[PDB]
Amino acid sequence: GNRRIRSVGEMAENQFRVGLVRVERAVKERLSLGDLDTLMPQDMINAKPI
DNA sequence: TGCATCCGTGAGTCGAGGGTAATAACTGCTTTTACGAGCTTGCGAAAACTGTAAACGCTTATCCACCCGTGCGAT
Repeated sequence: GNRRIRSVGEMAENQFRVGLVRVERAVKERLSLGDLDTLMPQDMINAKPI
């Protein structure tokens, strides 16, 4: 009752939040630096770290 | 004199299957290094040709002694 089972769909979800933190670095470092009246969301979002 | 932080230990053969990925600038300007191009020597081959002591087969000049050109003889 003190030990718990963590299967594939949970361990793949913990590893998807780790990749999404790398979005929270590069987005907050783009909304202050980058242009405003031109920037689409496809431009700022990377695909490699996630 | 404990008390608290710290350094250093932890069996052996095999085995299977393999190697990663986040993100980073543009410009003009000047010096160095490579790549292909075109010669210059030179070096190993091909194809001819002028010096010597044997160089493949083959004639003679000799000498001489087996044999016998013949004759005549042996019982």
